[PDB]
Amino acid sequence: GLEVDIRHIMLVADMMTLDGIVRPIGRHGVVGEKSSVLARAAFEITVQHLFEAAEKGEVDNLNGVIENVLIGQPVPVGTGMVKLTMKLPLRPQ
Amino acid sequence: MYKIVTVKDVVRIPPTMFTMDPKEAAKIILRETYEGTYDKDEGVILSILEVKDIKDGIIIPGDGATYHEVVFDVLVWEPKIHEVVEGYVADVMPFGAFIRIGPIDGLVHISQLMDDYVVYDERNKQFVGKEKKYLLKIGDLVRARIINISAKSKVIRENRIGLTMRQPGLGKFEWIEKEKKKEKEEGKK
Repeated sequence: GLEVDIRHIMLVADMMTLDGIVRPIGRHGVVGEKSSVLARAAFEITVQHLFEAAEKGEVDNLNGVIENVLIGQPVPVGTGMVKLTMKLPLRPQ
Repeated sequence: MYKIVTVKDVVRIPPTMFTMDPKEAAKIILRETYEGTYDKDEGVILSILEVKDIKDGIIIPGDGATYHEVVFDVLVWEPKIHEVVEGYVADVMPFGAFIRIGPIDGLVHISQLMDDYVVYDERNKQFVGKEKKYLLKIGDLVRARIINISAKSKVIRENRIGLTMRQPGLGKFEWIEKEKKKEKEEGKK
């Protein structure tokens, strides 16, 4: 009897079947395929991810949300994607 | 020695100067930021000349002040090692003589003042050659060669410059004239 919109289900399924195979949502699936090192290390296994990333010399480009929160920088979502420009000379009416 | 450099730079223009046009505001911000400082690669920033092109402002989160790409010319004076220097002696000291080379003062060591031995006469606080009977006093106009440049920090006062004076073609203009007389005499003999 619970009503959820179809679009959320579509988003989850499309993210789950994005690699050509059906893969889990947890640490061995969609999360484990995240490129960001800190985002993966924040979820579940932490020391293993950090040690293996140091082994291969992985780079964290900080293109996601989790790591930008960890460091304390704007996340690239919502108001974080808005680029603003302004003409300098302001003349009050 | 003096030169003009065209520099591209980003100017943080605070909201309090939003009323005036971008050119003057960028000029002022560059006066406060660059003018009166020492740069490791170009010398001493003396005066911002003018700004040609200023871009539209970019608002970045956190401050709200506009950031503009700018193009401007800066009058900068660059000392170069192993060059020639024209200047007057501002003051003298027992360890060396201070030679005015522009925005900053240079130091001429007593071991580089003359091939002859020199002694620091305290009667007028001046140098005097032992056997040449030459002398250096505050206000004398001399020609020397820059040999060493040292740059600690962006403060012009702290950075020091050392010159040489013994090498041929240098000296007080009277001594240069005397050397020219000797050259003429040896060419006539």
